[PDB]
Amino acid sequence: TAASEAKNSY
Amino acid sequence: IKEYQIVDHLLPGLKEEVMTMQSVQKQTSAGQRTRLKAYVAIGDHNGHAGLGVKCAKEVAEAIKGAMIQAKLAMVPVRRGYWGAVHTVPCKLTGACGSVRVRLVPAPRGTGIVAAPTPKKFLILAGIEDVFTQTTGHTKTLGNFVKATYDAVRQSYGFQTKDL
Amino acid sequence: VRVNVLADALKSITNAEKQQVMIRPASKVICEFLNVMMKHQYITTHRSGKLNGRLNKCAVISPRFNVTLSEFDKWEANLLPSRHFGALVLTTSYGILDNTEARAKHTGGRILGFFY
Amino acid sequence: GRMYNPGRGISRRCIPEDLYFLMRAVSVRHLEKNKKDKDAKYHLILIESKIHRLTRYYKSAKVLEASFKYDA
Amino acid sequence: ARGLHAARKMLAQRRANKWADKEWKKGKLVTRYKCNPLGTASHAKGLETKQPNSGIRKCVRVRLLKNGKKITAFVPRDGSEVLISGFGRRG
Amino acid sequence: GRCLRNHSITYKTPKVPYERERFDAELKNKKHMRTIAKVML
Amino acid sequence: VAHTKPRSRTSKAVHEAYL
RNA sequence: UUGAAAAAAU
RNA sequence: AUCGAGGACUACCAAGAUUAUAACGGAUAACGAGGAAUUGGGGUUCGACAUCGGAGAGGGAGCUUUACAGAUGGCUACCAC
RNA sequence: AUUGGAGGGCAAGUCUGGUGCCAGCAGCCGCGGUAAUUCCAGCUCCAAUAGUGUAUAUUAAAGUUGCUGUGAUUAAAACGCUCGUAGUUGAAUUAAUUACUUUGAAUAAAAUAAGAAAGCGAAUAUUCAAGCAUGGGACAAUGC
RNA sequence: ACGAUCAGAUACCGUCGUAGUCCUAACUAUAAACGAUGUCAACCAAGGAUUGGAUGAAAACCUUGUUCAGAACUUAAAGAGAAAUCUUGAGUUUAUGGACUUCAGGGGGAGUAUGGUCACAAGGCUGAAACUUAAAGGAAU
Repeated sequence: TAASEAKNSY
Repeated sequence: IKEYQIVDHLLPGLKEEVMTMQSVQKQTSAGQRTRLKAYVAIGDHNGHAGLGVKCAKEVAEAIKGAMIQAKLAMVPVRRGYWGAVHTVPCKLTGACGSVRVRLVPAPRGTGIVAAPTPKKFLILAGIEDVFTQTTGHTKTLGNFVKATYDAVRQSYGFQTKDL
Repeated sequence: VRVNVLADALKSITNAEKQQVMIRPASKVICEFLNVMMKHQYITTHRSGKLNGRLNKCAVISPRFNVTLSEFDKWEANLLPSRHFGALVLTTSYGILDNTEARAKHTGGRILGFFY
Repeated sequence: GRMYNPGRGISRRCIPEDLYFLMRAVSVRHLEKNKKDKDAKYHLILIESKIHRLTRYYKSAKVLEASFKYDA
Repeated sequence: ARGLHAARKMLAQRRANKWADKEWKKGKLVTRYKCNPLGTASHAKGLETKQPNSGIRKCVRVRLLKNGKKITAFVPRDGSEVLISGFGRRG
Repeated sequence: GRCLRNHSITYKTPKVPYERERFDAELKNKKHMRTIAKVML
Repeated sequence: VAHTKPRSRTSKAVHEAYL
């Protein structure tokens, strides 16, 4: 779940 | 090879070239403490090249210690073919300081298309055909040869298809 | 924003091989780019689902310049380490190929990228 | 990232009208009593540009007939 | 811009940036016909040193036939209508 | 153009005017196909 | 299935319509 | 607490 | 009217044409092309001047003759010689 | 047989007479303030040679104009900041034109390259930007 | 404006004092307006701590784990750079091409002249050339 990887540069 | 005589043992008759003598100075209370720094290049003309630097008070003494360092700094030069040994096997660049010297494989006929300084070292290494492009302050001789030396120093690291 | 999946993919591969690698968006060009890179041996989710010491550097070329057959010599001379090692990747009228068969299929077209 | 703010949130559902809801435009055009609220005025422009970007999009999708023009 | 269809900007971008070139601009704007005493010509018939060097430079002032402007000209050698032709440095 | 008859140069002076490694080697006076080979290779 | 006419003849349009 | 200056080139 | 299409022109009708993908306007020590110089690739600069096309005969303008000229080593008038 | 040069760049004298920051030389670094490798002379040798100096301009050098290919903390150089039109760039996915791509047609000579400078039948190939015909539809743009 | 100090002191030191310092309304639109570092997107070594979450453990607050967003900090034998330094980029660039905008071309003359335009004004924005000169400048010893 996209949340599971949701709890960064360029 | 922590000793300079061993390269003189397995590589006899190393044809010698003093690239340049460069006088440095150290300002002190009395005045300037000047020493002469000499860049020398060694190496038989069959894929072995060496560059060493030493600085001392006497011209003769500095050169003698300079050949030692060039002898200690021994590297193999990988030669190859352009289309069909005379030239580098691929495109290599030597990353000195502001100087960046790039080697491009050249056909059988063309000589060393390069500045006088990297030419004398590229002749020593045993290459006869090469294309070179420079990027930086090439009037700095010491960084010029080091950029040249570095370019061939990495020729035996690029794992090509045949390797 | 993500403009080119191919550009992102190949940069992900190079940084890993410099240091298996993962590519999150998969397209019709990303995968069949690899089939060229695999037949040279260089390489061993409902939402466009998601290395052996040989790859040196693989990169894409920004806007895909139409390549004539006569123009092949200029591109290889620029982007290839030697005359025996690298490989271009071309998208042509007969699929995504490289400079070998596209020279043999007798066609030109746009250029995707390369790999040493 | 966010359209106007520099925040980059990734709050999402994970599967195993909107133009109407932005006229927020009326609910702040509040500016009558608070004429000195420059924060509200700057944010009013941002919401309006969201409408025109959505207005332009729906017309080319033929959702809205191309006579639509939101006013005050 | 780098895209395949952005040939208008880079062509336009280069034209603007060329004007920054001191050498290139001098050869296109109108000063070689009004500010150059020699114009675009090679020769021109007509009628103390810096700090660490001491002495006197013998020189000459010349009025040109065509323009009429007055210019200062050096004499070539030791103990040395006049034809004047620049110096080592151009302009 | 100026003349219908053709003409050519039969020599080219070196780029560097003074170099000792060339003065000795060259020493009445001091007055093509390799690339042609190259293009087909 | 034609060479690649409207979107009413295209494959996933007709092969769904066929379906 | 006050305390300014050192003719030109080697 | 023209050798002939056409605002080329005349009368009536309409409000239209171009423009940021640079219109309109300004500068050139600008006749254009085939080409030349120099170049690793890419390019930069020049091309009045051999050959092709254009335009001119001190400046405009108006004509004659003829199959072809707005001819000028033909004419007419003005300006300047 | 000349032209320029002999401190460096850059090949060539740490030879002899005067001049004394003067005359002067020096494209730049600079040399000359009385013992000048640079001035004015004399000798010698250095490069090229019936040619060689000087000035101006084109090109290369110049990756110091950057498509290939530049830089933007501190050397010159990120608009004080956001919105926004034109422009440019725009995720994956499907078994009519245009762009793209392959072949041809057609394409003044001279010239370029090519089968002592010259001269005269080269398949001589060009020579792009367009335009015509054609096999292909992978990457693309335009509505359906 | 005074009193000092001083060679003088038209300044720093002390005292007094108009404009201003405050609010309203309308103008001005510039700062070392700086992180001297444009915006957006992918990838990239090792750590402790921190601001708001949610999900477990532990009885709202504190202690622990997990996964995001945010301001940072520590180490680097690596990568980059001229170096100082940068590392969540100033890395993935001669092995040179992810998308777009803006700016620069030795130092002065000069942000000056002329012209245009905005403001009541001070001024802002756009902005040369003549001529002059072998350095000006950066980071480190």
